Amino acid sequence: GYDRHITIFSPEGRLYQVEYAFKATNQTNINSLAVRGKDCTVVISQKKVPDKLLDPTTVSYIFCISRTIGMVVNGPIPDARNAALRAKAEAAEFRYKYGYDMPCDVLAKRMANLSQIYTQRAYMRPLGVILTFVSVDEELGPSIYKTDPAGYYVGYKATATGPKQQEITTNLENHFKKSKIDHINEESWEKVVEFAITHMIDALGTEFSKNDLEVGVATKDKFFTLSAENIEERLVAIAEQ
Amino acid sequence: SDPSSINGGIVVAMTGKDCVAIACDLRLGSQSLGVSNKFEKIFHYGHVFLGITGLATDVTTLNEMFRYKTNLYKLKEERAIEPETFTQLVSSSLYERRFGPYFVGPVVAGINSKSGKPFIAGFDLIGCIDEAKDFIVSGTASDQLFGMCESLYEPNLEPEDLFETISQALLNAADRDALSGWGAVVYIIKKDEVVKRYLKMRQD
Amino acid sequence: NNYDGDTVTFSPTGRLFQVEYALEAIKQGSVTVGLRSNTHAVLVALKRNADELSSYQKKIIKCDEHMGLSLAGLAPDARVLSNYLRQQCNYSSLVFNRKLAVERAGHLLCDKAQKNTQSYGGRPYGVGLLIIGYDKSGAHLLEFQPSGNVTELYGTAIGARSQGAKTYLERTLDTFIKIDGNPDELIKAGVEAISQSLRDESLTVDNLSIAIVGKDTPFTIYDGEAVAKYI
Amino acid sequence: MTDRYSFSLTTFSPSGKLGQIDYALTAVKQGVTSLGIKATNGVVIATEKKSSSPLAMSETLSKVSLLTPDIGAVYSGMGPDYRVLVDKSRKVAHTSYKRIYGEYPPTKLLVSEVAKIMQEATQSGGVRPFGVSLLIAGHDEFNGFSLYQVDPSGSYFPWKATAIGKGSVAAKTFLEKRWNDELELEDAIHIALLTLKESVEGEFNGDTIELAIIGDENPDLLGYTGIPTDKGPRFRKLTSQEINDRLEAL
Amino acid sequence: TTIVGVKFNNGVVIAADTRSTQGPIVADKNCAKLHRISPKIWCAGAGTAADTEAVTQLIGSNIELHSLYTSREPRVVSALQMLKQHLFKYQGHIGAYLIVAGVDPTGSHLFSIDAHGSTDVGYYLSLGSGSLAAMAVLESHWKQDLTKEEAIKLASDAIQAGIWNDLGSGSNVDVCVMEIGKDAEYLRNYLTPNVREEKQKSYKFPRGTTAVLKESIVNICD
Amino acid sequence: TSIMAVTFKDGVILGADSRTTTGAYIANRVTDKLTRVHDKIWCCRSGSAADTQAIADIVQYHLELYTSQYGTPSTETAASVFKELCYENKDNLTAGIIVAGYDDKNKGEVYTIPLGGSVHKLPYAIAGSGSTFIYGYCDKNFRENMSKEETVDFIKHSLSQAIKWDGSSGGVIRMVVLTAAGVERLIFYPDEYEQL
Amino acid sequence: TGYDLSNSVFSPDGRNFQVEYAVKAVENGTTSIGIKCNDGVVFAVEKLITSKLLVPQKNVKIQVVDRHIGCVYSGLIPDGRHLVNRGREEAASFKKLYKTPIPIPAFADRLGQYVQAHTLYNSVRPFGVSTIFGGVDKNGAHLYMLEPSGSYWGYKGAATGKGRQSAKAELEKLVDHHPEGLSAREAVKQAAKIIYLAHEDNKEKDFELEISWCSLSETNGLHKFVKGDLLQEAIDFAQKEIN
Amino acid sequence: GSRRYDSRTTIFSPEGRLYQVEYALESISHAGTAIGIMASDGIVLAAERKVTSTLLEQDTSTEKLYKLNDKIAVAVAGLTADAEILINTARIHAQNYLKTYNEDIPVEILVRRLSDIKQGYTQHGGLRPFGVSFIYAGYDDRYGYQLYTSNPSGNYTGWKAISVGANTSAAQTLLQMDYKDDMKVDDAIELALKTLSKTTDSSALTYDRLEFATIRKGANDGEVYQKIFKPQEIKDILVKTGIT
Amino acid sequence: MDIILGIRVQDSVILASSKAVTRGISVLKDSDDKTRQLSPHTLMSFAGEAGDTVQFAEYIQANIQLYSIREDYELSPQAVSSFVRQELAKSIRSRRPYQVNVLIGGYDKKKNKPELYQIDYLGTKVELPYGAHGYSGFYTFSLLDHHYRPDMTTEEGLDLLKLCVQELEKRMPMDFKGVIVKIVDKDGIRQVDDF
Ligand SMILES: [K+]
Ligand SMILES: [Mg+2]
Ligand SMILES: [Mg+2]
Ligand SMILES: [Mg+2]
Ligand SMILES: [Mg+2]
Repeated sequence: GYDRHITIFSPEGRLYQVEYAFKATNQTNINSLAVRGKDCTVVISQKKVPDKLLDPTTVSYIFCISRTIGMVVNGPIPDARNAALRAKAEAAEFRYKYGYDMPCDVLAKRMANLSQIYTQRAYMRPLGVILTFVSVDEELGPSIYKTDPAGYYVGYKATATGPKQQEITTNLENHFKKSKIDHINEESWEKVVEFAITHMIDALGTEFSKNDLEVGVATKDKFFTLSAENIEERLVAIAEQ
Repeated sequence: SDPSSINGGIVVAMTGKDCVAIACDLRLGSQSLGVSNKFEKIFHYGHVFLGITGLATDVTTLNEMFRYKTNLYKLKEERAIEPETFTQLVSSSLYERRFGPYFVGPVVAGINSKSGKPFIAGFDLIGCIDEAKDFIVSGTASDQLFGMCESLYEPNLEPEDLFETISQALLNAADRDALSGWGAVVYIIKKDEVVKRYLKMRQD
Repeated sequence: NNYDGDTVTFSPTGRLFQVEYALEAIKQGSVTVGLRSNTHAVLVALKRNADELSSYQKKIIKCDEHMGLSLAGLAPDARVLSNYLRQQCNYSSLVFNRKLAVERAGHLLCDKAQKNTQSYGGRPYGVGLLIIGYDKSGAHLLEFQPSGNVTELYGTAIGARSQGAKTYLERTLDTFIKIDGNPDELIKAGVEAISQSLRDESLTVDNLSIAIVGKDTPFTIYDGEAVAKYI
Repeated sequence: MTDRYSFSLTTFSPSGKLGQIDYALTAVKQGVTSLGIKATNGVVIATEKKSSSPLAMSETLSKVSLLTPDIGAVYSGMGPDYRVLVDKSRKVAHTSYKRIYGEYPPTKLLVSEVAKIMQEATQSGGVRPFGVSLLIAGHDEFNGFSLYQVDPSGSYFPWKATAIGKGSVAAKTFLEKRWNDELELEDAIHIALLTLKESVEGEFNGDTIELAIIGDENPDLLGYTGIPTDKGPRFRKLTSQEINDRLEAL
Repeated sequence: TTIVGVKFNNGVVIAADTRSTQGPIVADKNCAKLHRISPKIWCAGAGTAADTEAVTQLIGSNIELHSLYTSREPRVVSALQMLKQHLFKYQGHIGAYLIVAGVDPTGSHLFSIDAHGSTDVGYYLSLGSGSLAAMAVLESHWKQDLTKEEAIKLASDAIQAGIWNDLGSGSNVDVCVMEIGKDAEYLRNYLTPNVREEKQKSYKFPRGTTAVLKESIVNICD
Repeated sequence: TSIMAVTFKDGVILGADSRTTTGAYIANRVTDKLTRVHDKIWCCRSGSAADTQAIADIVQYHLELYTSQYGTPSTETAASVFKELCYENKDNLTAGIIVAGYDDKNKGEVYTIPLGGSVHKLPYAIAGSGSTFIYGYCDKNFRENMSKEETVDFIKHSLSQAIKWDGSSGGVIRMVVLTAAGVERLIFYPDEYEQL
Repeated sequence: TGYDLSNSVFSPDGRNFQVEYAVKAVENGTTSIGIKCNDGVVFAVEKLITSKLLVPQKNVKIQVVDRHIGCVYSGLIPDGRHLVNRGREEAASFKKLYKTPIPIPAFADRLGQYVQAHTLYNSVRPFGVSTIFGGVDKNGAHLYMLEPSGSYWGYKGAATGKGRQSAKAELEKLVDHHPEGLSAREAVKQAAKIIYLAHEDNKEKDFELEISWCSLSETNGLHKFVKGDLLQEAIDFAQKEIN
Repeated sequence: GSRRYDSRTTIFSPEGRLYQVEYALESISHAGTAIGIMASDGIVLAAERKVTSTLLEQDTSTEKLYKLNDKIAVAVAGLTADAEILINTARIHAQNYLKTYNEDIPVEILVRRLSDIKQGYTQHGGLRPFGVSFIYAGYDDRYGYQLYTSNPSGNYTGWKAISVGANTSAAQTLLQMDYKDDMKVDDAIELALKTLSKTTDSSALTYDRLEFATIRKGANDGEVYQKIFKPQEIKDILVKTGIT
Repeated sequence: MDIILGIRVQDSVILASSKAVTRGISVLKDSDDKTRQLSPHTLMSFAGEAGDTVQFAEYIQANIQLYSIREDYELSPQAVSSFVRQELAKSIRSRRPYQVNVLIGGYDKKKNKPELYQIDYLGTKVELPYGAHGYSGFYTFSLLDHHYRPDMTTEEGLDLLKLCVQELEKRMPMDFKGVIVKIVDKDGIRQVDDF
């Protein structure tokens, strides 16, 4: 059964290598979440540093692709960084060729096309990663677009990825059923980050210290990550309410 | 050693009432030496007529090239190419050789079989389309042809009248050019009949 | 077993079987010995014939005026690698007016062998080499394995029954290292070393091959009647 | 390194079958239903928007795509394969036709170029066939309206009406009863919505259905005025609201 | 050629003459120098005629594919970047001198491009052999906060300066108005101030004037 | 062109005229020869307009890709990228570029890159056709650790003279101030600077 | 099955068995460590003395990249050299284009991407080495450890090879007992101790110690080998602790 | 490496046969039958469409019969997509010859080159062969009317009458029975249809499941005409011979 | 090289080609045959740049002979001439173009007609009743314009050709050492030995 080793069709029309790449996604045992505010797009992800010998500042699955675009990865770090470097190069080339900043959704499509090629061409394996791109697009506003090893991509009102993704997904679904809107109706990004953490706490059922989390925020004209103290400040605000 | 004036020759096209005319001389020379008095410069692919002046080897080559391309067009499209479409094909093909061009002055003439509209067009050696309501000129006596056409031409001429006008435009222009003449051919083109006439002209 | 079809495959215990099989070709090869003092470096090699009508396969190759090696295993692979060393030694001379350090020679061979163990289609080199030389830091002896591993030593031996000579040199270490300014004695120690690897056969005049390089001695090879002195 | 797969991954079996093509067709069978109906004055193509999650914005994912102003495409099978085929199809319409003739290719020839791309994925080295069947609807001056199906093999057939994917067998039978050669475009849209309801299970509205037409020229969608011969695209995607209007008089 | 571009309140307008020359000879009396790159991005072109047409078509083609790829309306800066990099690559040998203008989601824009690859930004620009005649008018009558109708007047006046004073320019004035929130309106032959007067005489010949040697029917059918 | 860049106490200021020519015709009288390759790394352009634009675009791309991977590049790094392009393509380029930027560690820095593609780090740099006429003036008047107001006056007076004598220079005097505070754009019109 | 026969093939778990098999080759190799300190990094490695015939001090395993980065590795030694050769090419082209010497994090990713690339195709074999490396740049000291998969992180202390667990335990004690920081000269001594302690897991053949270091104050930010008096002092410190 | 997944499409069996060619011929034997019959005054091409659906657009359809130039046509049996690749090559080849020599390409020369392309896919490149068999019908001024066939092996032969695709064994016996040399086109038309009608796997032969074409000198004086039959023209010719 | 002539009469094509090969101030040879038989009923004469002429002639000869063997058939003079023209038309935009001018005389056996083609190095093809390359035409064309008739016999054509050679021998600056004359008709190609 060599149809399970390379990306050719099985008798039932499936691509097992693509399916097994999806299972590599959860190898890190980390859950990520993305939501949109009025002015911003917040992405949060768990940060697990098991080894005491690790430099915790270098352990990250969130990447600054361009000044405006951020990307969080669910999957092994080697493939994650492979995707990040390509995304950065693609975004830079786009700006040079076409004279304006690459939109979040266009970068997502491009990376998805690259992933599709690996599902059709035999010599290239799929990357065992799911890429969540976030920005505040100058045309489309707050944006979340997600890519997988099948080459599939789509925009999101909000999203979650990881082993316990389904719990987070339904938690968010139930909130948007209640609020009746496509986003978090909040002025400041600080409170949208607080919302993101609050709802992750409820869905996962765990408490977080300042070092258990990782936060990326996209606003108009810049995407940035938060420091441990920025998150701690945010955790204190949730606790005092 | 100016490629466009080694062999000599002229082509002119005109529109009339529900008809078009395209005409050319018959000379092929090598500078001063007249070599052939049978060298026709007008060709046709289906109902679309193409005249080509300039370097004679490129005239022959481009004829063979457009016959090639229009034959494949017809096989794949299952219909004859129209003048407007053929005009675009000529422009594309010439610009493809932008920095090593065919030294030619082609002229498209024909009637669109769907709309019935008369159509003429001219090109420079590198593809620039020159569309006209009235007339297109080309060749070593183009100045002369411009002067003849601009004065002799009037709109909506009948096929028989248009024949006289275009013939007199060509003949008198050719007689003021050393490299043009040695015989002439005129094509009168109606919606579904084409008449070809050889003109008597001075042979010097 | 299932992991020895090519060099690009690791076994479940992390082994490269094609590289190990290449290593096996060296073990079948005729014994050759290398040793040095502080002034000279010596190669001794037992040559092998097809039968009594044939010649004896040459084991020693000169690379430069100050460097050369002996071989054990696939001879054509030794020709390829020695030719590469000749070029590298030569490049160093023409471009930098510099005699190639014996250590760099080892690093270059290592990196050339390594590339043949990580790519599809290729195969490992099937030969082991003992490189001797005299450069700006004195005498040297290197051992090349086609796994890529190159090792600098006072003395060593490779080939069939090389363990006998290798044990002897390990005992004789303190003696032969201080044979300075005396070529014939350093060779004698090498000839006695290779004698610990002989079985049923003894060293004859068209059987023994010796090479030497040192402070005031270019790399030169001795065969035929020139080695009769040492039997 | 380098692509060492220079050999065919699709080969003939002893029985004469081309396995990978068959298996690609199997992937198309699993895919969501899409259909196309040809009327006298237009063509309609339609499909269900199977949402992956309710948090996903299904508007951002377009199953029906414009190839030229007068040609549109829809599919059944693998979405990613379709997306790259649309990219390639749009480009080849320019490179191998518009940049040569100064006009857009007729439907049959664009289809022919897409078919060629899919055939090559069936024979070239180190690639699998595309896991999609396309339905391409279009118009051109000399051939009028037309509808084509393109399979993973690269074969294409012209249709009066057809369906592909999940419930294609039932949908084709439904279309045989309803189709005549006198159908007006609005009648074809009506039949398209009826046929699609059979295969759709959950919600059936303008947000879960994607539908486009090839009909009259749309000068309002051109974006400029001043050239009489340029009259606008015949391809138009029906809005969510426009679908719901027709679902009341269903 | 004379070509111009003028910015106004809610958009941008470009214009051009319609003369095409071969040395001292007028080859085309009514050629179109206003080129559509996308529906709301238009290009006025001076220089080598085939070059301005070809480079405008190529970039227009690629802009269309880009617009389809990104699901976005094309931007003027994209056309600007693509044109300048193409022209720079050919080191001036592609003799295209362009005024690029249009409206997009970012706003309204006006640029110029030289055959060698340099680009300019301005509220008013002119290129071609009649650019000095045009620029003289623009420098005399331009002001900040022009209306639509004022900008059309200024643009066409600048082209007229070229038509009358430059031998390289003549015939008619073409205009294209690109306003924000509206469709771009292409005004082909907006002004036609060079209509040929009635000829003194009809040169229609008596039938039979031309001597003929042979006649034959030509077969165009299969 | 007349262009210059000058370091001072709080950082660095770039300066330029606004004239572009074909022969004696002024093709653009309001040109912007001061150009951003990064947030606080700018350049002054002189020579061929096409060449310097194409170069600046490539550099801006390189530094954007640098920033994505390694964070903010140094002014020296930016100058090195300019050099690499100018040096390796010296046969096909006519570009005289001054690179200027503000670090917080290194404060204000100026690098000039002439035709050959050599690099020269200086306290201040002048370039372009009009620079010839102010070598005397600038050398006599430049001091290190000037204030913002003093540096603005130095550049204003200098370019005023360069413009006065050089026919290829003119229009407005543009300036860009690079400090810790941020980026400030200054403009000065003929009526002010001509009567200095 | 058969999923483990070809590189770049995912198993049903989502694993690349060929990479995991390369890790076994690394675990088979000799012990190597890295210690991050106040203003730099220290590297050390175990060199098994196979025979008396090995020339002491003359089979150097620690490698320098550029002038400010040190690299050490465990596993297939030739594979490690190939990686360093690439590292040197990467560092050279960085300095060529950007003038400044390559930052350590930048360098870390260059190696990471290259190693990761050797898990993408079946026509190449993964690297049979884990590499500990680092140095001093404009932002201070950095220590990294890179694995056959391409995975790398920053470390306070790092260890790999046959005695990695013993070395890791010893490294963890230093991190706990010195929260403020360890000095460069102290770290050299500690590195010696840890290699000697990690040698218990490879105690048939006796060994040779090799240390190197980069320190802003002690080596002026450049990579240097520890030799002579400073080496013997570090050896003696280690000898006193095992007894 | 990738050796593991190589089918080795261009090798011999122990019996000296080409596996892939044999299996491609097996594929072709399930394709709709196509017949060519050469008469003294023209050539007939007849082909059966593969099990049709009533909603198939029959008039604007082409599956079996393709035009190569004005003097040459082909009937297809096998994968249509494969055939179109080859047909476009053949069309281009014909235009190259015309451009070079200013004469229409002799039939055999076109057939040889197309067959040579097929041959190449069986000897080198590691690609699967084209799963296609052609019947070539054409005219030139050297040999006049000619029928050829080529198959995935790249071998071609000339015929007076021949069938490809399904039921060739039964079809060839029937053609061998009723064919004679002094035959006319209209007689050949009848033989082609009668043969398909008896060899068909369908219940009854109808107009909608056929493609038909003739190559006659039935134009006006010394020139050749290609007639690709319209649906209604097939309906009439089917009635005229009394099959429906 | 220099003088090559061609005359097409009723039933044959006659080619006359000068025998001299001159390099510098020396006539190196006076018996040079500036022609190649491309097929049994097709003959090509040539003139132009030294080396280029024979290299081109023999290259064409090889190609036509290859075709003849492949198809067991003789290409028509029209087909051969078109092949030759295209080769020269390719050549003119090469890095180093063939500087060769040719006349192709052939008898079409299918049409039973003689045919004469004049092709220059640019690839300029014309069918003619009589042809010439180089300065020869400046004398012979006007002469043949006067004396040529389309219904002439081979003997009449040879006398007409003698008249051309005589004129060239009178008015041409250079000594071209007479001509080799060859006749192409229904029976193939033969050489006139006494001219
Ligand atoms: K024009
Ligand atoms: Mg793959
Ligand atoms: Mg005349
Ligand atoms: Mg001035
Ligand atoms: Mg000629």
